[PDB]
Amino acid sequence: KKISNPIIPYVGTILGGLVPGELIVLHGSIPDDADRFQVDLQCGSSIKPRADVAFHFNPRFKWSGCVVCNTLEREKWGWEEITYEMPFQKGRPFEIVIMILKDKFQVSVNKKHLLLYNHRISLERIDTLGIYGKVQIKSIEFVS
Ligand SMILES: CC(=O)N[C@H]1[C@H]([C@H](O)[C@H](O)CO)O[C@@](O[C@H]2[C@@H](O)[C@@H](CO)O[C@@H](O[C@H]3[C@H](O)[C@@H](O)[C@@H](O)O[C@@H]3CO)[C@@H]2O)(C(=O)O)C[C@@H]1O
Repeated sequence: KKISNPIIPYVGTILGGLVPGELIVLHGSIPDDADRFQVDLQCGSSIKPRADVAFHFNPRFKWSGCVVCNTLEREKWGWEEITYEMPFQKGRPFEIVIMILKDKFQVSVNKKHLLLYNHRISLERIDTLGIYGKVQIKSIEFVS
């Protein structure tokens, strides 16, 4: 389903899960005082024990800024993949597009390539989208 101005923190089921070729399109904005936010593609929404996170996409505004990606499995974070770019800007709107491929997620921000991330958890296990932190979201759309 298309989601408009969701409640942040957002935790919602992804109807039909994800398949290769599909896009997750997020329109949102960053508050003036943001420190970080994250978009998590999860297996369920359990809090204790904490739901596995197949893909954690985590922009951090400190210093020059970076984006940390990782996977949480059995309540433990794996090895981080850090992209030392920061396309997000405080006080500004953004578009994130996550392209789902057989081997990787490919992420663009504001129609510019940002990063690739190899799957660590099988794609079919993802059933939940989580968005947390200092971020506002105008819309979430899943494109077939
Ligand atoms: C209640 C709360 O604050 N939850 C946040 C958690 C916890 O603080 C954390 O799990 C410890 O209890 O962390 C979230 O942020 C983590 C996540 O971005 C992962 C991704 O790899 O990195 C963690 O920080 C790393 C850091 O990047 C490393 O350099 C190293 O120093 O270790 C730390 C800790 O592992 C983040 O804490 C989370 O989702 O787990 C955000 C939560 O709001």
